[PDB]
Amino acid sequence: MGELSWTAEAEKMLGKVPFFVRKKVRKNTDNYAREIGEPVVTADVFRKAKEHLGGLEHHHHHH
Repeated sequence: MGELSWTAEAEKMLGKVPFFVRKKVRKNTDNYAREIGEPVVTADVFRKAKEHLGGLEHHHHHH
């Protein structure tokens, strides 16, 4: 047991990512959340991680 807690919110976004690059993101976020001090990777954490690694997507209006 050396993995963080992953929520359906974060995984729902990760499920939109091809299986061969899922590990690239998931492992990176695992290290990211630990770095910031978050045991549970949520949608917010994944969001911050994504922006940190490369948040080039533009969808600021979700509502």
